[PDB]
Amino acid sequence: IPPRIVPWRDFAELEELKLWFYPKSKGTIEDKRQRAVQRVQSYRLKGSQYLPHVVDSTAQITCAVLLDEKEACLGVHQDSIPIRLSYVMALIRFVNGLLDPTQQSQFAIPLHTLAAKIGLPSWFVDLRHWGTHERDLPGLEMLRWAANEALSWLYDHYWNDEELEDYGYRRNDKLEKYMESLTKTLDKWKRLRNEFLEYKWVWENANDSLITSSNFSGDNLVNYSSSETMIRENLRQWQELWKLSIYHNVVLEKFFNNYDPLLLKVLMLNLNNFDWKVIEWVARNYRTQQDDSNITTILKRKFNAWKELQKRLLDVIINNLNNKNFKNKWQNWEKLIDENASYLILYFCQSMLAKLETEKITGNSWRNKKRRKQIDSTVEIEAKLKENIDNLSLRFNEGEIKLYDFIPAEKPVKNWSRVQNWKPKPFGVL
Amino acid sequence: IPPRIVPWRDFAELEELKLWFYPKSKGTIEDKRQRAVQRVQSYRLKGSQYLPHVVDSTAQITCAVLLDEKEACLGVHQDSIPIRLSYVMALIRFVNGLLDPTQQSQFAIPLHTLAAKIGLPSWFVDLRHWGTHERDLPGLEMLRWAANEALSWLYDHYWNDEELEDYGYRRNDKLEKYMESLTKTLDKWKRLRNEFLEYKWVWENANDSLITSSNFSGDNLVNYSSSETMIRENLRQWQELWKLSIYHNVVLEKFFNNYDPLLLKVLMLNLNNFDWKVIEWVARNYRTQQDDSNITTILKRKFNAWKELQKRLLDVIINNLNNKNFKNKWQNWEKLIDENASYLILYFCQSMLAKLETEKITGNSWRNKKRRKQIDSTVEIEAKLKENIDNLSLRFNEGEIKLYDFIPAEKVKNWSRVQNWKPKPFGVL
Amino acid sequence: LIDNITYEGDEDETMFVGLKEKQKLHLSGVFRLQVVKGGIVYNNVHYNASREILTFWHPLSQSIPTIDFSHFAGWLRVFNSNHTGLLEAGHLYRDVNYLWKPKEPYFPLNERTTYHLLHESDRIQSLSVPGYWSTPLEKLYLSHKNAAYDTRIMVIGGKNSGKSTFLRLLLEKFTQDIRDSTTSQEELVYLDLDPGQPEYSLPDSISLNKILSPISLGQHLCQGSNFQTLLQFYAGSSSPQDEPTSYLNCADKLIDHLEEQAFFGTSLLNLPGWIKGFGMQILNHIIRKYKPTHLLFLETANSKRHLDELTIPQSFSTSLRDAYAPEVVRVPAHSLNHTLSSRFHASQLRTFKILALFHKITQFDYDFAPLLKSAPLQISYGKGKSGIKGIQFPMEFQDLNPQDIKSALEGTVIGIYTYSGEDSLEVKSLNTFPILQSCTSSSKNFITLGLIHSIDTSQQIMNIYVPPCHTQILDKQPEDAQWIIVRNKTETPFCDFLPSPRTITWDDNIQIPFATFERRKKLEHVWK
Amino acid sequence: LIDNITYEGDEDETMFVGLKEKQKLHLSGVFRLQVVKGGIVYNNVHYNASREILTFWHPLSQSIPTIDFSHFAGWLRVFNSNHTGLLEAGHLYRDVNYLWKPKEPYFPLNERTTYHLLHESDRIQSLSVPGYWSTPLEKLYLSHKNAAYDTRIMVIGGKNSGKSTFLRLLLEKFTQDIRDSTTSQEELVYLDLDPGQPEYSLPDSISLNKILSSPISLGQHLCQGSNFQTLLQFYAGSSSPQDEPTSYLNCADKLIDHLEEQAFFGTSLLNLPGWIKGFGMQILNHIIRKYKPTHLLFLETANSKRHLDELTIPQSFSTSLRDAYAPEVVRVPAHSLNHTLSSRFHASQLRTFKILALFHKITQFDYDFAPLLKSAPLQISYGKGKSGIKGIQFPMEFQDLNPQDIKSALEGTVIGIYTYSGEDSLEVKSLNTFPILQSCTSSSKNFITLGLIHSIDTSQQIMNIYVPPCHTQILDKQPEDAQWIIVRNKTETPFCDFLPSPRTITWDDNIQIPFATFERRKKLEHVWK
Repeated sequence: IPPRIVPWRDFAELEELKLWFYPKSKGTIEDKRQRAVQRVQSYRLKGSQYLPHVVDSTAQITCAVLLDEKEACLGVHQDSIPIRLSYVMALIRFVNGLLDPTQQSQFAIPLHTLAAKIGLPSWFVDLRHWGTHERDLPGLEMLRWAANEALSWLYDHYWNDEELEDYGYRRNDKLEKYMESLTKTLDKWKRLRNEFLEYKWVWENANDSLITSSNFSGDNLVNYSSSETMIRENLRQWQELWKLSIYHNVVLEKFFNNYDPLLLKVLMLNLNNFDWKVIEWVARNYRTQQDDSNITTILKRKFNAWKELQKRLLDVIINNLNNKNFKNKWQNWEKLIDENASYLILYFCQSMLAKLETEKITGNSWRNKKRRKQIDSTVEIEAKLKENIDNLSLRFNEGEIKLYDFIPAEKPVKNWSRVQNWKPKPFGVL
Repeated sequence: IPPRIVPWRDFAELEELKLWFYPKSKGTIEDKRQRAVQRVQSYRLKGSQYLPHVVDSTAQITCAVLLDEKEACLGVHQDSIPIRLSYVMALIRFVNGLLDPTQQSQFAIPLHTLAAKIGLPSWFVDLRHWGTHERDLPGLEMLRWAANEALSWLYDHYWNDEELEDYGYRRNDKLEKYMESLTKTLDKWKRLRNEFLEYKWVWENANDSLITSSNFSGDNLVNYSSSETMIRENLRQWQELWKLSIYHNVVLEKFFNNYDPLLLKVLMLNLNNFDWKVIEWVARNYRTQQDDSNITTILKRKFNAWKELQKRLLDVIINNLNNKNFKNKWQNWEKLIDENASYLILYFCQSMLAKLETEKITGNSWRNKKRRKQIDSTVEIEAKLKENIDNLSLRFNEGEIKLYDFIPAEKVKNWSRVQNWKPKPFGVL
Repeated sequence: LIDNITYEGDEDETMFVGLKEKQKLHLSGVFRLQVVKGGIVYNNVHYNASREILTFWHPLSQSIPTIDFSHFAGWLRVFNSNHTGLLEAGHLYRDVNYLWKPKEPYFPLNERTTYHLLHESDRIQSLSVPGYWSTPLEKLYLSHKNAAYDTRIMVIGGKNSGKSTFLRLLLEKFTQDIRDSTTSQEELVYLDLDPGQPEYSLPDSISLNKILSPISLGQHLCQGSNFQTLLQFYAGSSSPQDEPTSYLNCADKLIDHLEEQAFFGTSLLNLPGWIKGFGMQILNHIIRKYKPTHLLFLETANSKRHLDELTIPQSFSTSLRDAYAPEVVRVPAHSLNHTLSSRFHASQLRTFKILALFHKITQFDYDFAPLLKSAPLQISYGKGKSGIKGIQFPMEFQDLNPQDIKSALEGTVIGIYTYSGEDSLEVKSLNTFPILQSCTSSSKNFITLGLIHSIDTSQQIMNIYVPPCHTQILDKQPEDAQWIIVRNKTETPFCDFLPSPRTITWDDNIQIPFATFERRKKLEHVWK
Repeated sequence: LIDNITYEGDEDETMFVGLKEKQKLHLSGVFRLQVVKGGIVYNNVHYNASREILTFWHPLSQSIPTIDFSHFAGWLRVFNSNHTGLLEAGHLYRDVNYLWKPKEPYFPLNERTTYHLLHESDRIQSLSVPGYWSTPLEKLYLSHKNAAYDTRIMVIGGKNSGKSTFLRLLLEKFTQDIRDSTTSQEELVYLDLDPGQPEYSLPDSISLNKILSSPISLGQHLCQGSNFQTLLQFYAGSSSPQDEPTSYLNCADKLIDHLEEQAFFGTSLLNLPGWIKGFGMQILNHIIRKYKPTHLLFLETANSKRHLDELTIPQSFSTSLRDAYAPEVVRVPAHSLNHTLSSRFHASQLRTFKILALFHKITQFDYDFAPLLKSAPLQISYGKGKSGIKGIQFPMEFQDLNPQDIKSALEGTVIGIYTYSGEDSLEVKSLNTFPILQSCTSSSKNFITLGLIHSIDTSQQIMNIYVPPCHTQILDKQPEDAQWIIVRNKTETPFCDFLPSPRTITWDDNIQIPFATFERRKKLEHVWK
């Protein structure tokens, strides 16, 4: 049973619809089908496809029976020919509608036989070309009788009858065959932790290094590292595991369950777009703790105090971020900053702003003459940050850091703005 | 080319209709489209056996088009599910009619091939399902395009194109053989006139001879005609010729050309419903001379003058008619009496009043007792003739006889019977 | 078989037949028999003759049931039909020229005879009552005398059922038996509730009619004159379907009448067949209503499939308070066995009965002169009104232009009606026409069909033909009583409507309206 | 008949193959080549080996043509396209999983490789280039340089005729010339007015868009190529023009006029919706006289072509322009691909992927396929003023919608953001806090991007919704003043985004889902189809 789309929000809504369509007891002032068809007219709007045939026809018909019910001056042109015309159309549809779908086939039961199977009286199927083929349209009474009869049938078989007859495994398998290769690669990482440190050079500068000596070296130059390649392959399995932006939030859920301070340095350097996914997840995890007392996040399990978090994780990322890498992706960050607002972000931005200045004092390189074009970017970034920093410092004081420790652990609107803090909802209620 | 019934009265009814369907004027007084469908919604009262399809769906479509174009918080705009339905319905009925008549064109054709001959737009065949076999009815706009094109297409194809493509000897044949026999019989009678004049007892007492000696008489008698048999055989052909009431007027015309008062007497005695069939035809031919002054009637030609008419025929008939018989058929005479009125019927009722006032004179026979249920019907009858004499004598006078004589000779009361009728074919009042 | 002697005259060309042993005689068309001796066994039935005549009817479309020789003891006859002109009508209509007689029989035929011998060579069907059909019906005249109550019998089938044959079989037998029983007040009533193949009823009309001597059989195409019509209703179409909702209502009014007279004895009706279709819907309220003590199904392998739900569903046990009874049987046949029309369309036939009435002077006499020649009695519609009170229309045509109305009425069959129980006239006035208002008019009397030749507006008079037979019933009524005319869709005859040379020559000068003689413009073909 | 040179090539799965060999090369997916030496024979076309990278788009649905070698003279080759995302869709979309790679290949699949190698054993069919087509398509080439006038080329086909590939073959052929002609500045503008299986335009939309000479991108990219820039566009809102004929012809008519106003001179290309049998001859017959086509084309052959004949000839005119004074007539074999067209890929299944690729498309070559419901939508407010949103446009039917239930319809419905060029007046009829454009009309409006509504807040009057990420900041770019219109038309929001696969997203078990039901459907509620 994979879910189906249906235009009504709820079953209760459907319950609401049925009662409108057939007023109980009396129809004198509560006919409530002028409104009933007004709604179904919307469901058609959300999609034609989604609406059931029976629902669609129960509105189409009740439309036409309502059309004839006009009895007042000023006298209308109507010749009672459109209305004679309308009643039939619903029926050719409404009756054609049951047989054809699901689906009319090269091998199919003859029409009379099919009508019997559903529960359709075979006096309908006579109907199907009954209007179209015959020279002249039937009289009003014959149609009137049929609608007030058919409608009861719709109520009789679908509205008032419950007969029910008419993903989990294969899509969980690919996810399974991901997590294992993940947990196989992390369990390959720990055994290498020592090796990565000895070889600081291999991970750190992979983007950095333009040229390789072996290619440069001449053939047969003179008579004359499987822990380097073993690192790069483990890293390759990290990039390859990272191409899939779908399970990103589960690579992390496993990473933070096995946090290594050293690892973060490795990941940020050699995994494109890894720097802004972590902090984004650190915020979603952080806020979530704030919103609900109950769900002690992986972050609160890893970290039981704000300070512990700041030195161990929050501070560490800032130190290792490439100034250029952060710049060259600022748009991602502003959204990151824009999307989610919380004190943590303020400390981040301020810390991010601070280091931007200390890379200016350090600025008096030989390469300074070159700098002028790129100066017009760093300032802008500094410029945006001040707007974002000053913003938050009006919403978030240091009074919130106390609302992270105090939780007991478990042992305007502007046009087209990103919505700052979001909890996923299925197209309902934000 | 056998005639076709058509619900409009004339081409000046169907020339006029064409203007209404396609006025070329958008609004108000000039447009006459509400009315135009309100008369093809009339022909439908007579219709629709007579009515062609090509004028039905051009009144079916245009009715739904006036439906969606309602601009005062009404019709199509406030809710538009029906309007979409109407557009499609009258369209399927449109294509199907030309499209599916089939019988007009040979069976088993694929529709497009069927489509090709008449000049149908090809897409129209594609048109037929439109809303029947597709989940959502087509766009309220897409319906609009077809309807306006369709009226245009029908008008170009049917209303103004001139193509006309898309015996009854037997009625002549049946009559001629019959005429040969009326003429064959009449001549035979002339030959038999002496035998008829002589054997008078045979055709006079037709009523009396319930019992015949020949039926009673014994067979192969030890002890032991042409004239009687011939008359009896000839008086059968008359009977057989008189059974076909359609040619009743044909015979009467033929008899008059050959008129003889013996044949008159003869026929008035042995053909049922003959005595009133003549006076009607006479009241007919006498009437049409008065009104129409240029046409010489067979009767006028036969009789130039009144008294000649009066003595020769009117006078002769009155004596002959059987009074006992006359009563039985009287509602006949009544309607005929009412049915046709003229000074000729004035003198008739006065005469046939007098003949029933000489029968009471000689009527004084022995048998008073057995007739006490036979006088009232004679009372009511005479009362009926007196009323009709007075109602006629206030309209008709001796002057008319001069009116008949001076002609040149060429050598609303509820349920009623209209007095004078000239065959009019469901028109002209 | 060598032919028995025939003696001409005195009148009627009566012909006497001797057949060796017991043999099947063949007759087509009218004739009246008075068999002195022996027992006649048509359809395995007994008819003793003791100076008592019996008129026969022998139409072509049906199979003609031959006449058997039964004992005892045998070995005027072949009497000509009483009616003067009914045969004569063939000229006005000439798809009916062979209803009574075949085109080339093995006989020099004659104008004088109203009957015709059909000796094998001709090939017309003679098929005798199938014994399969016999035990189902044999079981019914045994229920007649021992029922101890009037028995309601219902027969139902689709067209081609041969249903007409079944009820005819029952009627002649129930008819013979009633005569024998003394003293029987049980005059069976035939309740014709099918417009489509009307029997004993005006065409496209519903008639409840009593079936009283003298003896007539079997099929007369409604000219039989063996019935008296107590009351009748105008359906206005050749299908219940055009107005099913009204028709059951019209019928519903009719059946209740039987309790209005509170009648008791045998009764029979044929429902509109409706074997497959709305008929399943149609039947289940009158099975509910008629309290049918005997249903009858003939579909068999017809197929008999369509009528599955109804027999049990509408049974509601026994509707009648006293009868409290049920019955469920099937007999399967198609008859006549040869093709059902026998080259005779019901719609081609349906037109004959219309034409045949409009020329009926009296039951025994027919004149086939086109009605145009005859004077048509005149009715003046009243605003006030005198005579016509209002003109009544089917529901659909309730919005009509005033001008076109005169055109619509003329040359179209209409059914005459009387107000009966007093009511407000309740009619809107259009163009000097008192159109009926709101339709309705629930209580009314149907007297006769009417055809309109002309309408004169200024006069307010209305030139209308009626079949002179009922004249003077229209005349024999209070003048004051209000009259309503209902223009339902009953088809006017073409042969009559605009006549022919030979038929009539008219006048050269005159123009005939509603007729065009130009060959049709292409695409002008009617959808049929 | 032996594989060669599957070099590991570090990151990016870079690979090598040899020009010299006499067997045609095959491949499936998104790769990009620079030849070292030796010419290439793709679709009977020549590109030299001198160090210019050419991307190659090989979606599965279209037939895949081999790569041909030729002189002179040989014997980074084949390396991955720079897309993080595009290949990964399947996890989001089950149907499109095998689009770039066949399900069982008889080659060793590699997760890190964009491009797969296919050799006979695999099912996929290479039509390559029909010989019959070439004489017409070839001879069109002889008329580009020669004409000395802007050449307007139209192609009309029933869907499945093969028009989309005839155009790219023209498109590929023409582009090669533009790079090599000095100075040829006449970049062709594709004029894609077919929303049925649109190529080069936004879902259920219409576009006139320029085509860039370099760097090369071929052949079919499912509209994901970086090689075209949208100049102007319009949104029909329907699978076919027929649903809204009135606008499309008008919608198109405004398209061509733009061409005049910018006063282009040079090549132009168009494919109409084929509309072979139907209303199409009249509908086409309107813009044939407008587009002033130099070379109208036909492909049906034994199409059968019967329906698509008479209307055009009446439609055909002596000239569409003073200088032109001409018309051309041709008919062609219409069948490609030879194998059955769906190839497991009905158009109706592919179209919903294009809607998906946009919303999840982060950048020109980077796609993130996480279910949208994780991404946070941007928010603008429909309002009494309103300032962000003033009225929402509904097609003519649906006019009578009652106010209360207006909100429910909007949520979860794909919509097309429109910008109003300066307007005489706002034309708002409002029910229950939504301003609705009562009389429609509103011809002024402009098309920036589609959006899909996440939810709407009656009280705040704010309207949370998603927009494809690439489009920001273009929404950001438009001045604050400019009016915003939300147009509702029948486009299909993909199911896959609407309720994410349970594994894909974790929701609190309790939370109600507004628009779905998991009860088995009682007989018999089914979508008629």
